[PDB]
Amino acid sequence: DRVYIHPFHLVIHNESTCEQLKDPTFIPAPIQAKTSPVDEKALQDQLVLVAAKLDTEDKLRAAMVGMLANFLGFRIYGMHSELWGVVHGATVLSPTAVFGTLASLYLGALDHTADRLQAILGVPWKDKQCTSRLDAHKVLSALQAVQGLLVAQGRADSQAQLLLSTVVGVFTAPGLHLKQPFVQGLALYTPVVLPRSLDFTELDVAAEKIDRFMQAVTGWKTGSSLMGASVDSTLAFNTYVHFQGKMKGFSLLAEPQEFWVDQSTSVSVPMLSGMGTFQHWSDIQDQFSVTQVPFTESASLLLIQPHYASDLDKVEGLTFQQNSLNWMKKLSPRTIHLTMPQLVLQGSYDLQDLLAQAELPAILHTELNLQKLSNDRIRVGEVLNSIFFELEADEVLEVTLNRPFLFAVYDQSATALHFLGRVANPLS
Repeated sequence: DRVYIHPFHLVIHNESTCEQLKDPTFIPAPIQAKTSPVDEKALQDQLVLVAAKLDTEDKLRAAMVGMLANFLGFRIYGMHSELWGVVHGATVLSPTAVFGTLASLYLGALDHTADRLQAILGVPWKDKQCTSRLDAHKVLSALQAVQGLLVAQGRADSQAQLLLSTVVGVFTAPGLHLKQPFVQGLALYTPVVLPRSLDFTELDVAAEKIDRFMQAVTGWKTGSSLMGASVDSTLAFNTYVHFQGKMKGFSLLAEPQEFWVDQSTSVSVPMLSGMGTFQHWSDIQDQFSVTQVPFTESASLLLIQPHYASDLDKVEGLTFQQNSLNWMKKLSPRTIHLTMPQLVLQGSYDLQDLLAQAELPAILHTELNLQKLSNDRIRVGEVLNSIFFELEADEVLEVTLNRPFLFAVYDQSATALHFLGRVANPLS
């Protein structure tokens, strides 16, 4: 039947798919076993290929999971007193990644675990039929679509250069047998999946093995020491995402400028500077200014500066809600000279912490049923999201971000927030 309880009909199973009625397993090679580094340029070529053969229906599904990811992102802010206390390193977040990580857990979940994970993703069910449940395959492929759509815009635009890499590291205990169809499912989300076996009895060394392995294979830094891992841990599900967006007609100024973290304190920071006609709007009631700088026609960097420095947290509350996507319309063109810090940010967080008030720890530790992932004993050490975020260089209103500000990168193709962030200090 047609769906009414939610407007997300394209992400659930259908009649043919549902009620279809002895699963190959394997031990991933040891982490030390030498692997080829990821060819990012070859990965970017794969993602454009995904996007360039998306039918109309597939395009709508991409926009749908974009919306769901966004909503979860806003839920995650609404449930935290100090959200950024959880995030190690730079204060950046990825709704798309977080949604993909939960969707990957759901992929290998059953019974009450699956129900609770589907609940957090934010798509309910009106009965315990098969057709009311989430189609992980459609969700995971749809998330690769929004990645594809973003990077394809970058190619089509002669000026712009967008780059988005997502790699998943599934690290298991020695002897833990992974199910083949689970790995087959992750491959829908991203082409770079790295299942490797790893001894967790020495967490101090295990962390170094991962950091070295991930740094060798990617070339990015992480520094995630499995802070909340135990000796009984037999699984670490880590998502590493890299973003690099070229700023149209911006130059890196040779001389630095002062960035005011406090009323009293400043810090010397390298700054980007650029002229152009950008979308701008002042909210006089709530007291903040939004400035949009396009990467492409449909993908942009939103820059929210509060009118007063003390209202940052207050204005952040107005940024991270459903309303924020309404004021995309209230923008209008302005000739602007923007000056903002060169952002080269690395941050990481555990979802277990992010979604503590949605009782994700309870789901992943009490009465766990991840039998679609593995029949062995699964005890989750960390569910990590590592983010590496770069902004590189190539009458009139002077916009200057020499004090704390919020940012987001948004793609209208799939109506998706790839990154929400906050810059209290542009270095560390």
